[PDB]
Amino acid sequence: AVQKVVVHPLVLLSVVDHFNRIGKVGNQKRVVGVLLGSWQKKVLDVSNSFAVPFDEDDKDDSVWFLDHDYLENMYGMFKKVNARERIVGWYHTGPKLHKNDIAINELMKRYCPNSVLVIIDVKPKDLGLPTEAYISVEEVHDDGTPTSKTFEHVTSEIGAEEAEEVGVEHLLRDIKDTTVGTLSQRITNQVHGLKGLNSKLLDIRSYLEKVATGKLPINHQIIYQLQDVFNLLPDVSLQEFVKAFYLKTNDQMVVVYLASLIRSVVALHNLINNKIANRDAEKKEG
Amino acid sequence: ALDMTTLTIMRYLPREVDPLVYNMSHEDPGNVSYSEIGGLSEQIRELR
Amino acid sequence: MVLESTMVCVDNSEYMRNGDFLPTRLQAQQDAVNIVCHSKTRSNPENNVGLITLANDCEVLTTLTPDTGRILSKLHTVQPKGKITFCTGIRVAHLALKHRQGKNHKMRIIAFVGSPVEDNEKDLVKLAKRLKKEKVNVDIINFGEEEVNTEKLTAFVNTLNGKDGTGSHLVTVPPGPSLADALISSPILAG
Amino acid sequence: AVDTAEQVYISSLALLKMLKHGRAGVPMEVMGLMLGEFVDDYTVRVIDVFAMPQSGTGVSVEAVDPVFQAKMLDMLKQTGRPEMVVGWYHSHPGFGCWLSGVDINTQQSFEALSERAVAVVVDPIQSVKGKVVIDAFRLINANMMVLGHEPRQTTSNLGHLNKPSIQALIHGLNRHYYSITINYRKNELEQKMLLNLHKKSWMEGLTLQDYVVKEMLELAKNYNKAVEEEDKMTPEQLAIKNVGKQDPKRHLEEHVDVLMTSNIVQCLAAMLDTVVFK
Ligand SMILES: [Zn+2]
Repeated sequence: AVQKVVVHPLVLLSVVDHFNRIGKVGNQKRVVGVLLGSWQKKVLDVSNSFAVPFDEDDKDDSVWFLDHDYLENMYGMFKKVNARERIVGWYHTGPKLHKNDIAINELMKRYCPNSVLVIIDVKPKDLGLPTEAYISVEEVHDDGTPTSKTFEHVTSEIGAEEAEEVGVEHLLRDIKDTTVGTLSQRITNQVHGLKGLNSKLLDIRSYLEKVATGKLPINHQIIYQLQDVFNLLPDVSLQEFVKAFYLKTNDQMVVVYLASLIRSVVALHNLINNKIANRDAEKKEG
Repeated sequence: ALDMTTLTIMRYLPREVDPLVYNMSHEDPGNVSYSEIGGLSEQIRELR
Repeated sequence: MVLESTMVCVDNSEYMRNGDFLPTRLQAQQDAVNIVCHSKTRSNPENNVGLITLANDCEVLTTLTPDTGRILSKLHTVQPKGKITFCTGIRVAHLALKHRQGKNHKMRIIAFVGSPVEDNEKDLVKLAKRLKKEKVNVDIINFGEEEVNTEKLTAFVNTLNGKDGTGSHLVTVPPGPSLADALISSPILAG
Repeated sequence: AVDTAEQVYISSLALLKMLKHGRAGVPMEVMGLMLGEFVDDYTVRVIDVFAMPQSGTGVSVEAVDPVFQAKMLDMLKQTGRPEMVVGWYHSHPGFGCWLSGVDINTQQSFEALSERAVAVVVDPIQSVKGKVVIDAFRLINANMMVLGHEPRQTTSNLGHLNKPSIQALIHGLNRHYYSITINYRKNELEQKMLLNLHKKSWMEGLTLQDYVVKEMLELAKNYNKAVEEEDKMTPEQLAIKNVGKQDPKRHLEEHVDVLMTSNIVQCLAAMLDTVVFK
């Protein structure tokens, strides 16, 4: 279930406004609110949401309180505003997930049959997207991990709205092909080169660190299975990818040449247009 | 179906009363009796 | 009309399944909650009563409310099986009383213990000194079975109410079957 | 006792909620209560907006539900800080921004309740990030008509107020009301998160995989060049033409930039070929 978790922009801002609303007290260190969304299809789209008062305590993460009245009264009044609107999950800040989250999740599971947790971060960073989607389920691990009850990551997306960035984007914006390949390539190299390395580095550190503190370097099949899928290319020595010679290398030259030959023709049009523009039009002494 | 404010296609639904078309459709009945007036010498022979 | 809100802690456990008190210990516990809610209602209509199991899970069964109808429904289908976890429940109950917007209402906790609690006595005593700083009265009626003499709880109550404190009465389960009315009289007589 | 060109600051959350609620109720002209802050007469900021449940009566004062307001306010008190509502916000779909006698009757009740009583009129006419069809209006008293309606201590703010000016439909019912300037309330981290969620999220910013590229490109490059071969004939005509009298020659066919960007970005895939991977 929960195949994708689109989150509407209005909800994305709503979490930040709540953090400012409780900004007077920094003790909570997270913002918790009921997440209301419509299960129109397997895709889950979050819509207008409200924040239930909640306290998370460092003492064994067992001192957690959710007001039944606030959740019930606000949801009913909000449902009166939108029939489509229904409880679909809950949202919290605190990017590192607290151990208490699973206990809060069980109460969330009771309210909604297939509820989801969105770890939206009020302070945005760089890369990916602000919302993190986790669904907690109970199952027997095939290998045999005890209990095997944990949140599972799900794909997350941004919702569609109209006249929303007139408040924000109007000041800036860069909607053109002018910056494509000028800075866009730099951003991908900036993150795939560093952020992609950082997650792999976390696993390479985990070879000893997962032994030291991690669940296990040899654990979570996808640690090796997904990495091996990423190593669709061999990764070292002969490779047989760009070293194909008769294959990819020969093709790279044909396309690069066909692309390059236009540029010689392209220069001809641009140069002559300049010559008419300055040599004749500028030269008008009269 | 066209949205009241958006004026964009919402769903495909085909329902037409078609009263004149119904006359041109299956309005004509078929007589079950093989020989209502008999006289089937070529009716169930040459015509069949 | 004295204003008070009580976060009672109910117990649901295999021990509660035992029916030595009345036909069933759980039914007797429900009856005890009924009288306290009626007593609070007689004292003031606005008085809020809320309850939660202190065994295995210690969340909020019902948010504190002036109407007792929610309290009765929560008592129905309580379902007993979880092992008692009084320390987590007592901490939750005290903070939950602070959580209520109407802190003007006096804060009190009444709890029922059906099974011995496997906790360090020092750890509960440390909670009890914190409860004394919070200054919220807590009275516990042990039901059916309890740690022998409720020694840790007796020390916990003394730490909670020391230095000429409220000294809220702690009721150890009367041995064998106990009438609900006998259980109700001690809290009515004194906190 | 003297009105001024006061500024109404709309928080992003209030504006986003108003348009979304308005779009849902555009056929039935939905109405709502604006949870504004009366910090001072010169500056009024609407920190929050909440939507009244749809009411059969309409945008009228009777439609507003007193019980809903009290319970909603209590929820605001428990979670975060509540603020006294500045006035009623509502949507008139037929006439972008406009004022009505029915509207004044509710506005008068809100004016009696408080002071500024700001009224907002969002509508379905919209643009992706450039419409702002919403406008704010405050009634002017008939007794106040003898006095100057809005004495101005600041010329520049009146000039900023002058830039919107008046709408022709609004002009028809302008008398007995005065337009009040509306500006977006300061947005900082709020602007930053949407800014982070624009090029990275609203626009395509996978970034890890942001960088067709070699499959249909050959068709597009041949087609645009073919258009140029026909188009360049018009520049060939201009150079041959004596053009003693200036005449349009269909020059600036351009497409040179379009060809340049497409060929270069595809050629930049060489970085993916030998650097991003092996
Ligand atoms: Zn109106």
